[PDB]
Amino acid sequence: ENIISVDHLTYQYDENQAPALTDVSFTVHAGEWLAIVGHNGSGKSTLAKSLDGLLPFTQGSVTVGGITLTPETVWQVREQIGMIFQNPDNQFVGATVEDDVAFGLENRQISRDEMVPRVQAALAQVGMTSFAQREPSSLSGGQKQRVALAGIVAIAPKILILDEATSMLDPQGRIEMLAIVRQLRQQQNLTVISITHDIDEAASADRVLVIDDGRLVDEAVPSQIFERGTQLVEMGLDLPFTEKLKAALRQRGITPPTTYQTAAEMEEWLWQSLS
Amino acid sequence: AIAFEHVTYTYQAGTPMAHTALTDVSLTVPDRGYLAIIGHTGSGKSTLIQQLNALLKPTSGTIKIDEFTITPETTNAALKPLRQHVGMVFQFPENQLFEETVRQDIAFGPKNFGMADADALALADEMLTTVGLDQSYAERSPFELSGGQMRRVAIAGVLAMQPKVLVLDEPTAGLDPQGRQEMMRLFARLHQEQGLTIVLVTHQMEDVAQYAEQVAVMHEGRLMKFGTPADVFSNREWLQDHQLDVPQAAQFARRLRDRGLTFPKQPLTADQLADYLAQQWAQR
Amino acid sequence: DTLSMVTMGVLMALQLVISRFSVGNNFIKVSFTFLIVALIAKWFGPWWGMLTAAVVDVIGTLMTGGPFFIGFTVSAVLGSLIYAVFLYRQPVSWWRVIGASVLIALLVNTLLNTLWVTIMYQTPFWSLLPVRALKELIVTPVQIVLVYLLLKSQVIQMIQARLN
Amino acid sequence: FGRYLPLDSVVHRLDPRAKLMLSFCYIIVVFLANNIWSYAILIAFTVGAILSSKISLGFFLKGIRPLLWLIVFTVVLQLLFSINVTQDGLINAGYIFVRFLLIIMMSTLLTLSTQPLDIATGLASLMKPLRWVKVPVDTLAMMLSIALRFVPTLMDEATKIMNAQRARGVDFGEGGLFKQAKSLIPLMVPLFMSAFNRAEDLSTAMEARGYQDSEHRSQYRILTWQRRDTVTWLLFLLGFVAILI
Repeated sequence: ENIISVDHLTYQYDENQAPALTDVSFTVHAGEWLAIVGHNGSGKSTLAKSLDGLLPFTQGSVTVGGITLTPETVWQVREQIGMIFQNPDNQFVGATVEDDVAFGLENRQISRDEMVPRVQAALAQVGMTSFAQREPSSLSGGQKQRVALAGIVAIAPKILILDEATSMLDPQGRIEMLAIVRQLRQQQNLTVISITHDIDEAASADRVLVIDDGRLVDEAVPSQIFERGTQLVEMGLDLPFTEKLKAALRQRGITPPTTYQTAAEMEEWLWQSLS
Repeated sequence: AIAFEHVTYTYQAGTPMAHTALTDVSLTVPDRGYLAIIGHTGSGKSTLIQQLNALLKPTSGTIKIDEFTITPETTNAALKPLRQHVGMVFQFPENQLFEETVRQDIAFGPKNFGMADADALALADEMLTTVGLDQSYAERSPFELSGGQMRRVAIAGVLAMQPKVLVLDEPTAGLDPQGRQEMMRLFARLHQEQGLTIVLVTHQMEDVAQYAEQVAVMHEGRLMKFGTPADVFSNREWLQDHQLDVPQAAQFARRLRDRGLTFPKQPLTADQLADYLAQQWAQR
Repeated sequence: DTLSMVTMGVLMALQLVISRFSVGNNFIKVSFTFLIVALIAKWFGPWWGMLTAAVVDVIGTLMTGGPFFIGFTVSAVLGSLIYAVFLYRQPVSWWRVIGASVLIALLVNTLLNTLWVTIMYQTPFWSLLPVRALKELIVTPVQIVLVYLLLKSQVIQMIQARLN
Repeated sequence: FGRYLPLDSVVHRLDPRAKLMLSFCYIIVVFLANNIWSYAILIAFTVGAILSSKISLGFFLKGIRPLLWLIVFTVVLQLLFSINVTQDGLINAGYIFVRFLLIIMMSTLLTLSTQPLDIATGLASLMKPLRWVKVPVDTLAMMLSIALRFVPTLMDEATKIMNAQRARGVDFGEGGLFKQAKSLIPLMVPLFMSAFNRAEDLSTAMEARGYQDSEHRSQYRILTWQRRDTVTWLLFLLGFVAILI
């Protein structure tokens, strides 16, 4: 569980270097798939970092598991939050996969045996056992991401933060990664915050926070968010296909339902209106 | 035009640490064409594309691009002009900026093919706009910029070379939905005006349906199926086998077919689908 | 630290790459590794300078194919040392750089000389002394200019800020 | 990293940190050897080593290439100047030429018979007692580790930058020496930035994973001394006691 209260950030001179956040307040409950979406240059990127020690904000509060975000205590906060970053080429350390997945376990002064089956049982989850030997440059990126995930499953946290991760992957990279963030929740019951512009990701979330120019501007169930039509793209998401189709029907004189409609639901609407 | 004639490439000579990335490839893109190249990673997409400006020469076969002709025995020195006739925009092309101002960085390419210093500059100014920037950006350092702002500056610098062929390797990779859309439209504009021909490598099927004139499907160093997008997207299970799929609209349209709706051509875009739905609505 | 710690490691990786390379004609072609040694000294040295210098010279020689000799890694250490004293926490200067490179060149050629004249190979000292002093007296004005252009480039400055 | 450490299963090829000390001690035996019968030994074990290591043909010859420089310059200058050549002087070449090979072929062997990652894992051991002289070994072990995992990526990156610049003019290795250098800028200036950007991204991520100090943590990478670690060191030492004798 997190609580973020009256949060603001500016860096340097004199309003711009990083995207400013201003008076952001929101809360997340244990088990929640929260999506945070925004246009380019809003603080959604920055919101991700502030939840960890990265970024020293001088206004507002971040609390994670009772512990309140602060210096001399970031580490205890950081220890319940695993963070997959955007750009998988980086964020590695480790000549091989094992080494990496064990990097986290190392810092906790974990030693010897206990690491061996742990890192085994971590790669088993992200389906990467076969790749345990390989060097980072040797593999896809949608795979590099999974071994970052394995590296946080190893330390086995409460909260998994996804700062724009799918964002640099081919479609399979995307599809495969998401699926096992999903099946991860099925077992370990974890809290997933994800900063995004991926529809599928937001589509599989529980709530969506919408960040406009530095501020928390909207907050809803995602089937409700998607009713923003073409208006989606600027807001920071692409369009579901039914929403594209609706937009196209309107251009051609047909006015379709305003509420969201799944592909099944739209099918049935179409059929019934043409039967 | 571009014509591939029985082109095959193998890396590393006849020294059996040798691998062929391209085997007997033969294709033809017409003047003012829009080739989308499409297939799994390491299927020879990147190899085909590096052919086009002779960063690679074919191991066998001939390449013919307008006045240019490329054979195994073609000389590097004799091919310099091919690199201004064909503009290559690399994946994440932001990594090649280096000059101390963006004006100077755009101007670089022209300067490299001769071109008076003062004139190269003026052109960069012209180029800064087409790519979407205020002249405020001209005298800034490239490193003062958004990753997406750099992306335009880089692109600008290729466009500044005035190519006839524009090769784009995943031009919108790692960009926001808007950034994607703007970029793609920008090329389309450049294609309709200007009369360019565009070779596009993507994993983005929606894009192929929307902008492509012809699609090349590469499976494992081999190219199978040269067709209009309808031709390629005609068999879903065939495409599935080769680690690809049909556009979103095409899948949806199937479910409509299950309900008894029938269409003329198979819809590949929502506009196309809308068109047919609208026409049926008109009877009803 | 960490960012400083990581960046230095990246530079060390960078140093190994440039060491695989050379510009020239026949078998008179020089590596640009001296650039990275100067960079690190200027941003970090001489304590970290000498340390990293030692590690790179050793991990490096060992990975290429060359013969391990503790004096070369000594020789490497002085370079990062001379650079840092001249170039560390000081404004870049033509003389600053010039004096650093020259003090190094006379130990890139004297100190380095004896190291193979010693017991590694028999090779006669006062007879190789010319050829080195010949060779490494013409690379010098290149090294001077290059180090200067590197440290006063807008790139390095850009980063230098980001590290502070 | 330098397509070197070729996987030969058959060759005894183990216990790295033995070989580092072994390759570092091997030089001191050379000039400890003065006599002539002594030289037989220094070839005996050195042949034994080379042979047993199943590493073949001109690999060792390709090691000699960059030092031909000296090898000719030396032996010639020792033939003349000892311009009259003594009967003894030709004898000296039999030392130096042989001596030159012994140095070159030994150090070549080490590089060819060890993975750099294993070399790195190995050095970290044989520096660990420098902590008692206040040398930050573990952080240095980390710096190098970082250094070794970036080498291939910076390499992959260096080629992509080169290609991209090539794709817009710029002739790498063409038409001069100043011009040839001047063109390195479009490679170098970008590469640096890529590196420093990569640095920053990696450091933060390292922090996001728990980190704070080089020390006060574990080693997942473990070195096991084995049977050969012991004997392929006696076999050296029976050779060494002979050099005394």
